[PDB]
Amino acid sequence: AVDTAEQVYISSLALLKMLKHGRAGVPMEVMGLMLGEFVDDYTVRVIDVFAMPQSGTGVSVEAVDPVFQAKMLDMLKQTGRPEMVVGWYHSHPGFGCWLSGVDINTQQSFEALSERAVAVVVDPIQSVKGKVVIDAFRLINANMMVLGHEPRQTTSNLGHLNKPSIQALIHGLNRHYYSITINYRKNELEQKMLLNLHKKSWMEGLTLQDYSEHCKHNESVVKEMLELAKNYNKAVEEEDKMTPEQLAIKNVGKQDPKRHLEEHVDVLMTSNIVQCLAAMLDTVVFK
Amino acid sequence: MVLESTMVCVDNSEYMRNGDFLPTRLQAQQDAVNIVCHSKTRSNPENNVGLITLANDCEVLTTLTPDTGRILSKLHTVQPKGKITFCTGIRVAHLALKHRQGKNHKMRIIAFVGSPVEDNEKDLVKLAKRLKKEKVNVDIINFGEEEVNTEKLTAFVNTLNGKDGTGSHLVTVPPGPSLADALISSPILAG
Amino acid sequence: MQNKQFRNKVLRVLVKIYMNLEKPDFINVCQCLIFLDDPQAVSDILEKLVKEDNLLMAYQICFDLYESASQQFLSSVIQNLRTVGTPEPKDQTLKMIKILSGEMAIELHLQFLIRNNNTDLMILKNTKDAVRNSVCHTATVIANSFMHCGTTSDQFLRDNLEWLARATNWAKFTATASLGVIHKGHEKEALQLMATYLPKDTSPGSAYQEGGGLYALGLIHANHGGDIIDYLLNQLKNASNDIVRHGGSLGLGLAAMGTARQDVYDLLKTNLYQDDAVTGEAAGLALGLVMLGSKNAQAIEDMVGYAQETQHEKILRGLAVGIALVMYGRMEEADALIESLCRDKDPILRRSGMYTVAMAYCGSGNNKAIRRLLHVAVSDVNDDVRRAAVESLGFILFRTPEQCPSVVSLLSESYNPHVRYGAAMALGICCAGTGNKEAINLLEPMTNDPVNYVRQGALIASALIMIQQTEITCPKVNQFRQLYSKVINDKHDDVMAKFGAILAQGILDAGGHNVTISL
Amino acid sequence: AVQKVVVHPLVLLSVVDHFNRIGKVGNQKRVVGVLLGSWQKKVLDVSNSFAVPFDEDDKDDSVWFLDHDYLENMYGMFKKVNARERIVGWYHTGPKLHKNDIAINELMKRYCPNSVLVIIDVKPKDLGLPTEAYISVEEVHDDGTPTSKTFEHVTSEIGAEEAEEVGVEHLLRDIKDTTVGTLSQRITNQVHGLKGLNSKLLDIRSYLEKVATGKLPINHQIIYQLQDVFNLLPDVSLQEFVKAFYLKTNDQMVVVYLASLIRSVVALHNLINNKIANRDAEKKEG
Ligand SMILES: [Zn+2]
Repeated sequence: AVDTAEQVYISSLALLKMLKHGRAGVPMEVMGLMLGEFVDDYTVRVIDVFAMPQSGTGVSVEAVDPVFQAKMLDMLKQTGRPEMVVGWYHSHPGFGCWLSGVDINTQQSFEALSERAVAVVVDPIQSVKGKVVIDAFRLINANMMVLGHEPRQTTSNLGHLNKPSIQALIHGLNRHYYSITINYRKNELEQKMLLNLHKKSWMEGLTLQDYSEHCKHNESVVKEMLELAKNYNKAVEEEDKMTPEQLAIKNVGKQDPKRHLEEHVDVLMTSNIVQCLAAMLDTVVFK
Repeated sequence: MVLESTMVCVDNSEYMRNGDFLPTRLQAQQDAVNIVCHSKTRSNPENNVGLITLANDCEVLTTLTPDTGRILSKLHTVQPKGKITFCTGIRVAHLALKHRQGKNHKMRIIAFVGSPVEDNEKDLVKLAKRLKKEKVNVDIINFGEEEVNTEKLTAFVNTLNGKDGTGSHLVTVPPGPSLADALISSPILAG
Repeated sequence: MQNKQFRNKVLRVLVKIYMNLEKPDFINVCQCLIFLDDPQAVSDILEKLVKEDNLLMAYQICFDLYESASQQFLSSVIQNLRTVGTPEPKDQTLKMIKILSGEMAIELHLQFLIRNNNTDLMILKNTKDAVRNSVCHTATVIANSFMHCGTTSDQFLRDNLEWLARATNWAKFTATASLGVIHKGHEKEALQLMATYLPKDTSPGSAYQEGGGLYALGLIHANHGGDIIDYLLNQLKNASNDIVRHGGSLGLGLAAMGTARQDVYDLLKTNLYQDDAVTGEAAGLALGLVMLGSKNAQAIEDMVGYAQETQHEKILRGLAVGIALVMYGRMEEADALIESLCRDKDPILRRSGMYTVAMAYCGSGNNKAIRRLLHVAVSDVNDDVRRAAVESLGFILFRTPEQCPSVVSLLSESYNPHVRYGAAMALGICCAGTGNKEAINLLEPMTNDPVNYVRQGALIASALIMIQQTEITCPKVNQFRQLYSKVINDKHDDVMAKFGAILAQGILDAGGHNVTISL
Repeated sequence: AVQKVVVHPLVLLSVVDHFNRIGKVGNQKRVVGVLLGSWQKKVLDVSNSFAVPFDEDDKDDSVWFLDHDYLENMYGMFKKVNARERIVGWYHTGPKLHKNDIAINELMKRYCPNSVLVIIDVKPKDLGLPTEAYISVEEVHDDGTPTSKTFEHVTSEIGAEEAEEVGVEHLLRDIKDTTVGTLSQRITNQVHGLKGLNSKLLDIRSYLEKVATGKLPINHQIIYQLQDVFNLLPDVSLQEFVKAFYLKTNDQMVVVYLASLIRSVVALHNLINNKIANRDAEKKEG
């Protein structure tokens, strides 16, 4: 009878494998297996994550082929992957990320070997592309109903765990069903390689190709955006001619939610491209 | 039982179809590979057997695996091109011994030489010094010949064969119309 | 805002004028010896005490110089005065013995603090009414340890045993350590009191009693001259599971603070060589405590070399505070160290640079570090250095309490709640012990927000200012009522909001209004 | 045949995994990975990939170790779980193009279709685009050299379809989007000179070195087109482009009128509220 403060380490490997697995996450029930290494009691690290072939039965203990699982794990052991399995993941599209009776039964059957049994459910179908915040699931002991539910120390991270604060699943099904916090980790190779790779993904090949395209399109295509921009500017000034009457009568309170200022500032920002690229044309013409 | 890896190298030159010797002995030595792989299978089915040639462009025909069902099919389409290649023929397997699954399996590589050697004595003492350095069991099997049987290969084996106690043996087959299976099965390496 | 380049010379040249007068003054020699800390400035005043043959005047300077202003300079001046004298002979012996004793202060403090206690049943009854078995169990025992500190009042915990050992978890460790906070300064009743609990088989089923006995023993023998460290090595040598290492490492390092002994360095290194994060964190705290002023050459490079070669975070925070507390008086030395280690890829070590430079620039002697402190507090995207950055700002700007709210008032209501929480700690530490209302009038917007972080830090910051203050001077009814309504309103609040609420209420009732804090 | 290709960062982060699971052995050679993609459509799209045990020799370069059973098993299981992606080629992490790559790529030329080759750097110090698509096609040479494998550079782009942009943006939380305006433009206008300076300056040194100290003909025929394109701009006197400078400068005048006039419109609320608010707050403060 002892419990500690565990935290699931999530790198970019399992994240991207859950993003591609989420793209291939058909409404049919899918299967997955997570790997890693156990260094101590209250920490867990995942490194290897792969997918499993779909079946008509779906998420079940019968669909897990022991000769296929042990075969692929042996093929990973003969290679440079000396990590044991740490859990299994899946997707719950539509009906919510909660776990049914079959999922908790195969979880109870699959947790006999690993005491942790990390469970992660990705659902990018109804999740907006703004946030990709994911949550990890855990299994509580049925004999702990008499004592405290979760005697876990370090209650500070619960504020970070309160971000998924849906009012139906967390305390709608919190009985015998809790969760755990999730953190990330990034070394210098992922920071410089992935940062420079993303900056290059938003940059050009030689970085000097598409500059003259806009520098010379300022005289052909942008002129239409400047004339239309002046058409919207006049379309606002026609009301700005009527503004000094009300502003000259009431001067108390604001009724129009439009600011009429930041939009013109943005128009000036779009207009400053000519000024910023004029020096570019000066450098291309000069040398 | 015995935990060791088996690597065989067969010659694909046109010197293996002469009418003076056996009638296309390629099938005879193929049956030799069959009886040594089935013999090692009867002794210990956990042994892996690889297949590769000694041509100019060496190609891994079959990865080290105990399942000979597909190896029997891979024994065909020998692609009889090239004459002989020794340096990358040794380096293509003796350096690839680290890719085996079971690390407890000993290192054992055999080779069927059907063409005269083109390398000088310097390559023989350098490659022999490397093989003796890494301590890999090397069995030399020479099928067919044009010049004298053993002139420099004697010193090649004596300088290559280390650990005289129960070490490696040399297989020298004389000319004759009889089959080579019973002649190469005489030493302790077969069985 | 001196740079110490000329202040020490002006002081060491101005301390030659009062000795030539008709009588020497103490305010100048004290106010100078608290800053210069030079051995050549004390050798004369320690030997003139025998020539003057005046016993009453030496007791004050011995009391305050042996009291504070130096730890290693006291560790050297105790043998400097020990060498002088016999290896009025009959009076100088008892003088030199009784001046460096230091236990008389513990006797008088234990005396008036043992006869000035005042307890009320409403507070403890309210804690028993609002106690939970999950989170605030440690808050109740730490508040009871705060209110019963120094008075050794264990009769409150002698009522029943089913309220402390009801759950086998860290709550018993915090209860035993809290008991170590209750009683302090005992050479016999401490070890005897810990041994009398179960002197039957010498095998407790819960090792938290032994770990809390070693950690509590380290809390009792902190900065004492009668340390039992010699027995703590023979007791720490035994192999045990995460209680002799953690509790024994914390207690041993706290008891050996300032000794700079190489023995605790060696056994501490071989205790952290197991790659464990808990004994490496406690070993980091103990190493930081014992290395106060040592500044070993290979220790910093060995710890920073040990930092990036491991994946755990408790080892990085333990070695972070370990290399943070070791930096003291290195104003002219830690420039390239903090400037070089500031651009590290690890956010934990990035916080370790700010916590390390915090205590190094005490006294508001450097206005350049704040450029990168606030520059990394606002510019960096990770909230770790953002909420852990302003603690250095308060540690360097703790001198003026009025100038702090003018620059942290913007951080009171920041963008993210992390800077609001760390800024709440900044207002808690910068105005502690003072009576400035520039933060009190700003505490009202801090205590009302849907985020529990700014509410907890607001209750702690208000609890650090409401202490040692009378009601007739300032109308504290607002924060007293809104802070007292948290324990009755805990049913509709978060689980941690009541934890920080009663934990904040335990600060005012600490010691029964007798003991306070001072920076 | 193929004009452009699409390479997702998932394979390069799989190379980051290749550099992660080394284990500090001290080899860090050119680990060859089996590149996967969709060869059906004209454009190439890499989704994911895997690895294969590849080891070479120290002295002899012609040594190469591949595996057919592991490739057919990973391709069989991966095709069973996802049949929309098949084998296309391979890729090596070595920064230098060795001669053995014709024998390494020749296997996937015989068994597999035309394989694409990608050269990257082991250290993320190269500022340029790390991915270069090199098609394995035989081209006829004019000088009369025998027909051999030629690696023609195919342009490449780094883009994500649906989710990898969200994952990368969430993991970074430091990079910025397009954000047209002042900073995103002026940063490019400041650092672009170094973006071309390090590449061109880094190339002209080995170029001028191999001009005089070079042997083993490197197809000098393309150098005539090199210096020819370099001489396609023979320092024009800018005489005819003066009117174009009058047009661009006239657009500059338009931007001046828009800035002065629009900012003059913005000054209304500020230069009015500053008075009516201060005088009323002052006259009504006490
Ligand atoms: Zn379903």
